[PDB]
Amino acid sequence: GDELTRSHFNALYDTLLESNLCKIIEPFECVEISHISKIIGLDTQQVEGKLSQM
Amino acid sequence: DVGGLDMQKQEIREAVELPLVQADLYEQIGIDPPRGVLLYGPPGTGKTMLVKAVANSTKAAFIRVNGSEFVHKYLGEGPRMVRDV
Amino acid sequence: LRPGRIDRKIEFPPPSVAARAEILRIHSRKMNLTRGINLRKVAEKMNGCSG
Amino acid sequence: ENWDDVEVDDDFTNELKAELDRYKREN
Amino acid sequence: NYEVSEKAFLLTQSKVSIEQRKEAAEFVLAKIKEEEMAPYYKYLCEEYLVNNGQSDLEHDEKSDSLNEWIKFDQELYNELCKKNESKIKELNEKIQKLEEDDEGELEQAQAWINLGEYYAQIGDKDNAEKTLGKSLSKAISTGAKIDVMLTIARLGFFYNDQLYVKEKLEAVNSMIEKGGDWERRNRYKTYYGIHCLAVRNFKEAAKLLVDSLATFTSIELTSYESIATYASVTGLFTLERTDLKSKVIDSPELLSLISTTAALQSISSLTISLYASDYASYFPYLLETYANVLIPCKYLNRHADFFVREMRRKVYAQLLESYKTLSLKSMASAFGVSVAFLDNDLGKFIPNKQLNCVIDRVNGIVETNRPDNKNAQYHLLVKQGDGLLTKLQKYGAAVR
Repeated sequence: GDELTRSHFNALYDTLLESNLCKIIEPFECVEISHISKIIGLDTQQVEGKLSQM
Repeated sequence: DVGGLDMQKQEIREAVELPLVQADLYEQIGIDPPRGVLLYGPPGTGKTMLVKAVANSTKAAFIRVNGSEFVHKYLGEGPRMVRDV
Repeated sequence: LRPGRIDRKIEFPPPSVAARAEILRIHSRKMNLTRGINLRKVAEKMNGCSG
Repeated sequence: ENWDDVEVDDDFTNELKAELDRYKREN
Repeated sequence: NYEVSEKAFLLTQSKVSIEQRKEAAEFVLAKIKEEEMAPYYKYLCEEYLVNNGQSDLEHDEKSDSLNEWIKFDQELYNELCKKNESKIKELNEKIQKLEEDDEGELEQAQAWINLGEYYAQIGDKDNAEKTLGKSLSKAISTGAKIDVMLTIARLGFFYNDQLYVKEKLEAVNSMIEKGGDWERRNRYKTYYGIHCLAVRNFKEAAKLLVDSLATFTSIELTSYESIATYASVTGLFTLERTDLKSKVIDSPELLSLISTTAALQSISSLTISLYASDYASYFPYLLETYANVLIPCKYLNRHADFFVREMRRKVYAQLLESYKTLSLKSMASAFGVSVAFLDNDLGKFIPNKQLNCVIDRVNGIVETNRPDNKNAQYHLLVKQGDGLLTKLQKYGAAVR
């Protein structure tokens, strides 16, 4: 309801997404990209774009 | 545990605790940090409260020597104990 | 006050806005500054200040 | 300086715009 | 005198936007007439020799410029000599009074300071340096000594002097004690950053240009938009992606430049496309920046297309770390790259070990090699160690 604090949670959308990927990468490498998108609930191209950003 | 001195506490922490941590901040702004800090005002009130807080917060080498402690019963011992500090 | 001791008496006027404008830039020349400030505007707010 | 610091390429200079043209046409 | 050297360089070689030569030629003709410099109107003949887009029409009919006559004549030369002889008469009248007075070392040096400005504004280079050396020794402090370097740097940027100007640049810096002096810091970091340009150091260029004290803007040599122009070009090499989001994109000095000067566009189109690592948008902004940035600037167009090869090398490394195996036609329909011309573009790096990309010519897929290892790092010590042992044997056998 507060527009001043709304800009912070909009920036946390990418921060918490990268933080959620830490729980996915817990079994180190050799994970399926399609299996990652099913857990986070995003498009394949959306996940591949965020993984290349980190 | 000591309130009301935050006005004079900020000036001491910047002239004492700050240069001991980051010494490159004064070189960038071009300001010579003072080599020490004195204290004035009516005796018997403060000057022991802010120094005690710095010694506990910094947790580093601290030397407390009384002003008249440098005087020794021997002549030449007086000046030798000053340089030793 | 009588002659024979002090042959020249110089009266120092107090600093002014135009006087402190050139003094402010000299002391600040030894430190970091910003070109976005104003020399005569900062000295304008100060009145009756010494060196 | 020498190697490609001077001679560089001297080719495909004005032909870079032709790469985007052939992509938007032959599509 | 920033527009004096800028418009004079636009008339040398311009392959894009020939209309700028008209505003450049009309400016240099009206500037010399309004100033006291005699020879800078004559230098237009020798400086433009053997250059594309000739600005001089006499025996050469190939001139493509809009104003084709720079020809030197005695009509304007005689008028400029009258202003030079009339001004030196007023200065010598004051200097003669100073020589008979000789009050302090400031008035004795001020006689040569007025000459140091006079000989610089009449078109003398070596004659002006002889006058600056006299005022340097007679200065009462470092305040009058740095003003001598300002005139040296003025004649050094026009004639491209990397020796006498660089030596006097560090002389004022060292002296006895440097300190936090604003004049010996702000001016040094800007001028020495300009000297790093021509030699392409890139080590101090990112720190002394992308990071500036405030605006600089002395207006005498270089301007505000010029410092921010080289900052976007030099900030793409030494500064990594960590500093691009701090001192480049989020820099407060570059936030107001978009709404001020829209003719640059090197802090937005180039920065956003590189930060997002999108080759589709990054490609068309290469030639748009190359035309309006590299060509008009004097310290850029000397190299030009070499920067295009280096700037494209940055985006190839951004995508290489984003995947292992990828088809060639995937980036063709997405990032808009030609498959037939992709092998020739990457052929200037991979064999030189500039990139780890490996393309399979059978199935048409690209792979990724090992970016770093212990073996490739020890190769730098081999060339550095063998190059050092040469001086030990050369200087060792020379002294005997």
